[PDB]
Amino acid sequence: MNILLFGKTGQVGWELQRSLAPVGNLIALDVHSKEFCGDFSNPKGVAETVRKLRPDVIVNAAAHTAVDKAESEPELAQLLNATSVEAIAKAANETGAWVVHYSTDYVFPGTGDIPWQETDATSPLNVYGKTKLAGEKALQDNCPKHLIFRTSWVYAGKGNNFAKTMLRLAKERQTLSVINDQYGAPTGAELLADCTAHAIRVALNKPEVAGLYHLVAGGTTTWHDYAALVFDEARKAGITLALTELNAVPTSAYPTPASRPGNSRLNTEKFQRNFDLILPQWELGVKRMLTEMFTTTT
Amino acid sequence: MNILLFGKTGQVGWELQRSLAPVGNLIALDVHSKEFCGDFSNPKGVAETVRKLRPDVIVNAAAHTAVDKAESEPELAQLLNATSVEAIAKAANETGAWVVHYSTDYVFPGTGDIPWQETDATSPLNVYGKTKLAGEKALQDNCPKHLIFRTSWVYAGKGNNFAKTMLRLAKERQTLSVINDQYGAPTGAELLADCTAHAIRVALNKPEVAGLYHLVAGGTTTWHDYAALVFDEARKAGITLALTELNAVPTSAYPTPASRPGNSRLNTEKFQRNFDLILPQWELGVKRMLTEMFTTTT
Ligand SMILES: [Mg+2]
Repeated sequence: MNILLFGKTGQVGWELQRSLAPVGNLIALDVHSKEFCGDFSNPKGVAETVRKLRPDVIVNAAAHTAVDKAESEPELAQLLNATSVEAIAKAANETGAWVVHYSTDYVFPGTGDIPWQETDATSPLNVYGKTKLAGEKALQDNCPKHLIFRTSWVYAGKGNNFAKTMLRLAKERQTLSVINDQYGAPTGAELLADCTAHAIRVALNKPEVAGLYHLVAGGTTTWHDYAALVFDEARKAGITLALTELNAVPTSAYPTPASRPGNSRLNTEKFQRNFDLILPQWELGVKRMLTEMFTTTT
Repeated sequence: MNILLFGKTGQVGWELQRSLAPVGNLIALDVHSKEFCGDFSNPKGVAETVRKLRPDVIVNAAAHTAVDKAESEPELAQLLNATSVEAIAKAANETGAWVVHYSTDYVFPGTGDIPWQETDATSPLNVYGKTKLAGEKALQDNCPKHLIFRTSWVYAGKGNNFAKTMLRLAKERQTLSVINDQYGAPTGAELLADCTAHAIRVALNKPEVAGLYHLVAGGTTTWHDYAALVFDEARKAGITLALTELNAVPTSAYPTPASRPGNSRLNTEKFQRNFDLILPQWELGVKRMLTEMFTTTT
């Protein structure tokens, strides 16, 4: 089988370059692909690239992911999260290709306690969540062979992440201010990429599994408890932290243009039973990525 | 499904901790496991641990892997590569568990040009290759639900590897001496771990796939051409190298106690058709691990 991956240098993309490699012949693109077009600002471009290669499977890990930035540029966000997705869907549905696509919990509003299911209604609180919804509906309406994985709080050890940004603060600052009222499960690019690889191989043999899935590491936490785990782990690894007091705070006190939900929790029972896969507790992934970060030599 | 992984902190083990995580409930052990025994010097210990947990799948990534050291300590090598493998096989075959086990091209002699198949005769040139053979025969004779993956020239980005060791030399030294007559395909722990995850899920639904497989990245190279690629890549990343002349050399000129083969090439058609998987060219894996090594920030 031939597989076409867009967004190869993103967090999830970099891990997909790895996970998809034994699944089939991988062509990995991004915006700077010279010999092929991987720029989602050119929907007809990405559409065309899809016709030029005829993949059995298209994995889209490209997206406009700057939530706040999206509010100011909802046209550019629409083009990346919706238009190009529709374009690639229509083109995919020509050869009967599968399309794997990543989406978000920002598709939902906010109601603490309750984890959202795929059978829940959607009302996006911000542009990013809105344009992503438009993309999944566009995929849903143009291509029956689809897998939509809604995820949240994504991190990877390659490049910038919450842990890193927070660790930079804990090295240089004395006291820190971090939210304790937004709830979710940090989900590793490792987990996303590997689940994707298994899900593809199920799908090719059981097309009935097509549809919408919630896909996140198990458990639930807040940015504050997430950060306390990062600091705890960094202390156990011999990283000294200027930080001596960790303070919890409400969301509102500090500006974010785009409304971020307080309840990002997702129920993932659907994914678990249809692919026969396990979704490990969120900490495992984060601890592993922290160990990799702290065990660098040269 | 429950999965039991021994050797979790080795090169392949560390990647298996990741790849096996969504496949089933993972219990990952190594020698220093306190609350469970993962020490292959205690064959009855590892046997017992296997009875205590009753896994559906046992993945053994533990082994005595110091080739030269093995010659001097063939008793310790025998205990780790053979005895404990037999012990875990017998214990596995009690509950009908699968056993995944890693082996080596050191099982074969040396005859340039020709890639070895699973239907080839074996005559191990050294103790490591000899004790590993004894382990695969012991697994083969005690446990019908087995997957043996013979691999070679294994590297990972976590911890020490050929690339790293060679890069350390190219930073500090002016001229280098490296073999150009031993042939094989460097195989990433990423590839081994991911193929293992897919192979397990095939095996559980088609037990007919049980058996011996050759499993290595595609293509073929020598340590010299491997090193020239590492240096080439390091030059393209802005790593300055004291090195200005790269010289090829025969194996013999410099001591290795244990005989290393000149022909480590392996034919992997068997694995490819039975699992419906791709085994990408060796360079891809190495370039990726080099990029990860060179793109470290803090
Ligand atoms: Mg990795």
